[PDB]
Amino acid sequence: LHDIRDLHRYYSSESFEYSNVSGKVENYNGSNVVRFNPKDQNHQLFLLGKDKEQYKEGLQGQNVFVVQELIDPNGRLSTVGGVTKKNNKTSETNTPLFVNKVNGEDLDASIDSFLIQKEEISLKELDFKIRQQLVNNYGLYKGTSKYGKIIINLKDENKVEIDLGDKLQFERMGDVLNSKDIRGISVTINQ
Amino acid sequence: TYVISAPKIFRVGASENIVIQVYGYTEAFDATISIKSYPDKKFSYSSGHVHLSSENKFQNSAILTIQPKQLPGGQNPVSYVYLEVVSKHFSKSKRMPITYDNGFLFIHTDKPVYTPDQSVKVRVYSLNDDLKPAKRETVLTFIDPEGSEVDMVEEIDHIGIISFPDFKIPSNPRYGMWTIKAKYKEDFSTTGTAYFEVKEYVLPHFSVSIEPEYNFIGYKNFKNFEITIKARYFYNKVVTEADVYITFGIREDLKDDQKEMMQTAMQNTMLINGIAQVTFDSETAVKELSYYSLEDLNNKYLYIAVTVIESTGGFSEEAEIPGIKYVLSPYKLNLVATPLFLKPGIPYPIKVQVKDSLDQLVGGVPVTLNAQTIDVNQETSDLDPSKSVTRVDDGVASFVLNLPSGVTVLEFNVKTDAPDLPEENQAREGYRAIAYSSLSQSYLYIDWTDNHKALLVGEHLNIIVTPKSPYIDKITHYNYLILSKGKIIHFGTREKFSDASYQSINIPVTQNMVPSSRLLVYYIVTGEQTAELVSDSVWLNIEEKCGNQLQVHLSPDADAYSPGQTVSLNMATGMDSWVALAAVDSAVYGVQRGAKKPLERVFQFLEKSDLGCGAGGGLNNANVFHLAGLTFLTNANADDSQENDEPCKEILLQKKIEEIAAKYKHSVVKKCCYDGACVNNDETCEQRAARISLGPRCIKAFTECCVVASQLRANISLGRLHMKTLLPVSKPEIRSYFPESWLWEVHLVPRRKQLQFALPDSLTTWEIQGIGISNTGICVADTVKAKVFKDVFLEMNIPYSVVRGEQIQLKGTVYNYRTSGMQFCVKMSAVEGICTSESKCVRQKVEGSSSHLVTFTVLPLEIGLHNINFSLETWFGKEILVKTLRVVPEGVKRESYSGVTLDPRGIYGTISRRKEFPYRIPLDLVPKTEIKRILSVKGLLVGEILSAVLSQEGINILTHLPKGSAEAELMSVVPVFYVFHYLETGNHWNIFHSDPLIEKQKLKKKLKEGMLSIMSYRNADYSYSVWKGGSASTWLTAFALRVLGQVNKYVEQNQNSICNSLLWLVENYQLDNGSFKENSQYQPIKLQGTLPVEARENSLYLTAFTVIGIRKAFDICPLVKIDTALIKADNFLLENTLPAQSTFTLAISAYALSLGDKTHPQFRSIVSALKREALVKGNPPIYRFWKDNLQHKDSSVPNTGTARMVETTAYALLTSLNLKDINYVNPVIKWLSEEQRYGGGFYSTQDTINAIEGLTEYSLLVKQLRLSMDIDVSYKHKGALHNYKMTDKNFLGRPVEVLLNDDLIVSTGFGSGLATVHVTTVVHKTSTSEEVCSFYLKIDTQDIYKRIVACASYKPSREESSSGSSHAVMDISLPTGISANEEDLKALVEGVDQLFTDYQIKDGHVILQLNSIPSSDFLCVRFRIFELFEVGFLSPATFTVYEYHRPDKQCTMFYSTSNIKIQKVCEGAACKCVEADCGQMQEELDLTISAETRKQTACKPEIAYAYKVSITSITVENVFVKYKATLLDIYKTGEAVAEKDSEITFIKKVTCTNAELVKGRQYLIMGKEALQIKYNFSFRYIYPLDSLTWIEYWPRDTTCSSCQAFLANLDEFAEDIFLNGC
Ligand SMILES: *[C@@H]1O[C@H](CO)[C@@H](O[C@@H]2O[C@H](CO)[C@@H](O)[C@H](O)[C@H]2NC(C)=O)[C@H](O)[C@H]1NC(C)=O
Ligand SMILES: *[C@@H]1O[C@H](CO)[C@@H](O)[C@H](O)[C@H]1NC(C)=O
Repeated sequence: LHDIRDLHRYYSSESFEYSNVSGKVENYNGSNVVRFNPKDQNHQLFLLGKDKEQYKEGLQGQNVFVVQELIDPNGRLSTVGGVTKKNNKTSETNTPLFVNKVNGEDLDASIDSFLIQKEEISLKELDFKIRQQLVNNYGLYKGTSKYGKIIINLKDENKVEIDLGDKLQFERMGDVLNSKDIRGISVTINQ
Repeated sequence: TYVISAPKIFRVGASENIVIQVYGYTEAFDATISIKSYPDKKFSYSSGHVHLSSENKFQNSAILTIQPKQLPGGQNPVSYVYLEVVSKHFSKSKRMPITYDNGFLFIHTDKPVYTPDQSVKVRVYSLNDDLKPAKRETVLTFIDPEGSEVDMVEEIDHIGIISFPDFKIPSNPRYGMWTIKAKYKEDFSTTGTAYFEVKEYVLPHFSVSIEPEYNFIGYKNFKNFEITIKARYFYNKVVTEADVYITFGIREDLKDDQKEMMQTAMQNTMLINGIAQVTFDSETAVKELSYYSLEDLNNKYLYIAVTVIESTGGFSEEAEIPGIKYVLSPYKLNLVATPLFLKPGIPYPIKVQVKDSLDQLVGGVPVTLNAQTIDVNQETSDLDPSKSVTRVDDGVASFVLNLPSGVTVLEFNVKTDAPDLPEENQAREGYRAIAYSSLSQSYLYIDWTDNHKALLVGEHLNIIVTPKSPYIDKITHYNYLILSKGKIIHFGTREKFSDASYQSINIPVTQNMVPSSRLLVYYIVTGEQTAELVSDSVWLNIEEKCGNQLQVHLSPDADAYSPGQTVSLNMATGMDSWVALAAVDSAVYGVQRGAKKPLERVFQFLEKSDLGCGAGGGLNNANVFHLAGLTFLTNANADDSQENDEPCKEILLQKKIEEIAAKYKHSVVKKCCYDGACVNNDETCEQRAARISLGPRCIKAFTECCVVASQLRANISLGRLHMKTLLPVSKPEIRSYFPESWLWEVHLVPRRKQLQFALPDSLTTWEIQGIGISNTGICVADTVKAKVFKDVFLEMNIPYSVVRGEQIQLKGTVYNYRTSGMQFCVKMSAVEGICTSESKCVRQKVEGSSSHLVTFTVLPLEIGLHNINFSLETWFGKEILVKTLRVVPEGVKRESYSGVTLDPRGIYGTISRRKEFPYRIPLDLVPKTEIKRILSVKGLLVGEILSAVLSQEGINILTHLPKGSAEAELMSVVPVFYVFHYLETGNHWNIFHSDPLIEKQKLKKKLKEGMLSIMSYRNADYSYSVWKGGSASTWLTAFALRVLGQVNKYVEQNQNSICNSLLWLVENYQLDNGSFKENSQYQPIKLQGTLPVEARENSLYLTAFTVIGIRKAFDICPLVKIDTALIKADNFLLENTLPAQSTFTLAISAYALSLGDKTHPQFRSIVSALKREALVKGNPPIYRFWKDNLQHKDSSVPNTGTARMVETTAYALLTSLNLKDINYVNPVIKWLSEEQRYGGGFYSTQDTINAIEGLTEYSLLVKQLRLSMDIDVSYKHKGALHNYKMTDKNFLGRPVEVLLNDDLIVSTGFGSGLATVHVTTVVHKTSTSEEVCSFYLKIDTQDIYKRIVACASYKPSREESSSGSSHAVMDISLPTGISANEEDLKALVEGVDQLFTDYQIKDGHVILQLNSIPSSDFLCVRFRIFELFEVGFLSPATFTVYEYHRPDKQCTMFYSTSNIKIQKVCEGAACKCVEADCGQMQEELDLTISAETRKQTACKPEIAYAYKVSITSITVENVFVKYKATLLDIYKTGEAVAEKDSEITFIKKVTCTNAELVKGRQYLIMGKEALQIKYNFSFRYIYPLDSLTWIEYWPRDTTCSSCQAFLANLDEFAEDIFLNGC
């Protein structure tokens, strides 16, 4: 969908997370669509990850990192992925995580950290906090800052990347991750 | 080339940051690092596969991390490891030291000063190397002010706010500087430390203030310093005459409990009208008086402390100023981010920075800068001096000198040129700078500017890289490197601008840099010969921005609150966080809360993990990297770090006696002379010297200095004379209390949380602080003071107790705190049994921000009766305060000997299903006073001892016995220990209907807090000692061991202590026969015998006793050396008992062996001896016990038990109980479990522990017996009182006060088990004449104001030695409202001449304790007493003196504190009430001794006037109403309307047969003001005419029935009042 102004507005938003929520499927168009009464309105949730083809049945009280992607006037908000196990262990890992700013021949790098507050964590939620942090502490989405690649480590030979040039990853936002597995994140920003 | 940076040290559990970055060509290439162990590259704890490339500019990072491996204690493990890196192109590693310090321990005691018995709140904030929660298990260990441990405890770390258990300050603690240390349970050397000070609270008599000329001393004054002290009572009325004693002293600091006082510290400038002053010539007052001869030599403290003793009452009040810094120069220079190394060709900068003696910045000071230099050519240069001036906004005075390339070392001095500062006191500093030596001729210089003292996070640092010099410019890239909190966090590379020299590097300041950081910047220079790394570096101080902004707020943000207001408090954070509230009485800190900082307190500390040092920049690329905090890994330059490592530190007439200290040769002799002269006129010098024990070494020091000061008092000097030489003896007293803290809860605040509550009813400024910790780190928030307070309020001072028909004066003061004054009107509520002046709204005026005395006279006839409502009225307030009045009778004996053992099943020798306790009224009973008596029925022989520990909280003594001894502190742990022992060792925990596991926690506790209680009496050598600071007693050491050994079963006691405590007796105090000598003079028992016999006996008694102790406790320190001793000891006893001298002696001897080998033939002999000695009641034995004597069978067992009786028989019972002698013992315990009194062991202490142990240990040895009686308590003639089914469910039922006047009858059904009935009956008698006097007494009140002189002599019992008593106490009841002279008594016990060893004023009783009361003659205490209030027909208190361990020796005597006669008649009380309170007309004529009584009866604040007048109207006619008189002259203006000449009436009704004013005569009048009935259609005021009005004839007779000598004084008094004012 691509742009610099927007990517600074969506990832600065108010995130939310929920649990004990069980529901029963209905397909809006393609394959799915859901809803839940949070205590103040009535939301919606779009399942369409590779993990959804295993869950066209419904939700048994899972954890849903419900951050809004778009909204209806009644306060209900559409969202994609973000679901996790529940009972979700309240583990708290302090993960390595680097950040190198490219400026052609220049590089302002910094070693840092990320706090994973769970046992299993949704790549949506993983990506939302991985960018929320860059936006507020590494000059992301403000000027020449908008292109780059997040290399999550997971084992000696694996990595899950996320272009920063666009948030077009609706379908893997279903993918889920083992907290203790992640060896160390490493970002590189090209301005 | 490659560069691989990393810290100078590693840390275990530490995520060690290691950048790698390199100049390799295009070919990307892998890079793995890891941690490997000294010379064998075998162990590799961790590593990292971090692959650089031209994409990552060939730079990367890894979190290695050395966890726990080598754990062997002793092996010097871990010392040194190997850093390693790996690639395709090279491999390299390093030997570099490491450490066990990981993280930070932060000890948050709630407040920093405590008083005996407060409970220290505590928690610990703990972080790791990464300033994150750091969960771990931690362990602290409180350390008394003498540096022995005293406790310990670990706890689990759920979040980072470890919450420990409160630490109760001892009843009578070791006063002074406490220390709490804390260490990580597991591995990690990291240390926390904290402190608190335990000071001894004392009640203040009157506010003494002390204010110093200024807050520092500076050259200006130093020949003088106007110290003004100002004394005043709480009743808004300044002290008048007073005696002032100010003593000074130097001081290193304000964490120094000690400070070298100084002789010739001015005495007496007698306070006078609320002020005195003296200036203090510091020059004089230090020179010969210390190492301090130049003021120069002195930038430490001056200590001031006054003692203001009130002249009238004779009270006393102390006050101090901790310190007052001395100052040479009122500014202080310190360089500011100006590195001490010169790069050459670059001009060297030198920003100095001036500050005042208060550490604020001060601008506009001129500052000269002389500097000095030598060439590399070894030539010097004496620079020309420059001067600049200190900026205004900056505080900085910036220089720059341009340095000849060939410069090397520059040396600079820097000073202020204050034009009005004299040269001396100008402020100066010196520094030295040295050149970055580099043979490439190459150097580097980086700087940056920003106009403010702190880089705000979010800002962007433009920093100027000037490579100047390097023979060449072939620079490829500049590379930087930024550390913070011991860790590299950023690193990078800017391409060098091919053309020009310098460019800028722009680093964002990041939140990771937050407390500070350093950066270092290097280019790699290819000299033709060898590759040169080169770099400089700079320390970057940045803003104390938090990670989690926690901010607390009060709901009503108002700056003052109501004492009770409900009010919501709010938490705040930008990220979910842990909080941690606390609400301290802000007053602790208070007095100049030194600026320093609040949240910087932590930041300062928490960033000494900054490994680096200096303002920046090294000396070699090494050094540069070194001071950075780094050592690096780069083959080219020597990454070296010259040996060891850089302990860096802050580069980034009484004087005539006082000369006779000339006999110093030990401290104790100082004290010897010092308190030697003190002030003792009731006995000779050598009478006092006699009582001296400490050592004939100081006896001279005593008699010498004493005579010196005795003849002197004849020469320095009404009859007021009182020598002195102050020295608080270095005791931390503290005349102000500080309330327990609150809101000490943790909380989980996700960005918000609000938690209402109403704050405590109390005048306190609650500073409510609140730190928080979360994944960002630690962030203390800006405090939030919340003073509560009520505008105007009254307090009434009720006494402890008053006797029936004593007329009492009930004072109080009413508090105005409003800025303006106002009108009140306090009225007291007539409660049924209390007489009063109303059949009233006496509205007064309170001056603003002050207080008006109030008073009432009352007089109760109904005993015990309580309750009096008090009220006051103000325009906008009407408030009611309730109070309750203890009323009593006269001379109190309680006779308890009644009891039964309910035995329905005859187990014990017969069937007990009834005992009748009847009325027996002793013909000495005080009229109209009922006979109280209590009934305490319980199952189990061990049931009193159970009810006592599980019905009252907090450990408690089991008698009325006074707390002075260490012995009383020990005896407190006892009843819990035995209870817990019987509870646990016979599993009975199922007694509890409740949760037993937690009822058990409680007792472990009670047991511990009580165990520490004793520590104050633990000496330094591990020897305990009878009273505090008293010479080690061999005796109490044993007994302490005994009780310690005992409690070790269930609460482990410190082994090492117990060893040395044990090793003390045996190595020093066991004679070459195996017997034990007592050290101190403490006589514990008085034994019978001849002077020789006694010593023999006495010896057994100790040796037996001290065995039982070592024996009792031996098990925690079985120690070859002390097993021998135990035997050599045991030996003596076998070899030295058996021609038995006393049954008592025998019995201990017996019980003591009993605890060893109980088959030595000889032992069996002794047990024979003993067993033969016993006696029995009824045939067969139903009761057995032993008598103290030995076969001398006077047989006076006069229907009465005895401390020693119960003692010895417990020793038999205990011996027997050992030899499972089961049957023998039954009738023995039948008689104990029917001896012990309601609650616990009645007779004294020492038996009671044994008898308890017995009772327990036997109920343990013999099986229990399921209780199931059906008791019935009932009045013989009156209807049935209660009657209840007893069972193992409840047996420790309620007591019951038997009300009615009838014979009582306990009377169980058939059933089963064993229930102990005791019935402890109290009565008051009018006389002692009956009783048996074991002490000769005398007492009376002397005038030479007034003072008590009590004496005693010990009457020896037949067979007894002439030496005099055993440890004994005298106990003086004080008459109602007659305070004793605390200081006088302190005088007696507190000196080497100590007459007593322990005083205390509890509940209206002065209570003295000493080791003996010689029969040779009398022994006299004397002390003075001040009529606290007006009592009117007071009944006498009592002067009783018994022997501590044998209370059977109670000589008791009534006495009175006044001779005042005067008659009445009075029937059943309706007499002293028909006379409300009404006034008194002093007798006609008057006796000499009155110019003092006449004045005083004036300004005494209850005197709202004093004015002479004459009756112009007392209507002779009958039925006509009250007085009215014409005023003649006003001495004290009544607070009411009318002025000199006017008439003012006087009102009173009802029969008052006690004063008749004669019309036409001029009576002088004195009392409170007149009562305003303000208005309900217009009128007046006038007065009461009460019991302290001095209505008194003014016989202006000038010649009548020959008058006189009474007019000389009223004419005297007269022209005396107005002038002396008041
Ligand atoms: C002064 O004392 C009286 C007597 O105790 C108090 O009377 C009580 O007031 C409360 C509140 O109304 C009642 O519940 C009680 O029953 C009253 N006691 C009795 C039996 O009279 C009175 O409150 C006190 N004065 C004030 C204003 O507190
Ligand atoms: C005390 O005695 C000295 C020496 O006899 C005498 O001179 C002096 O007057 C006396 N002191 C005073 C002030 O009375």
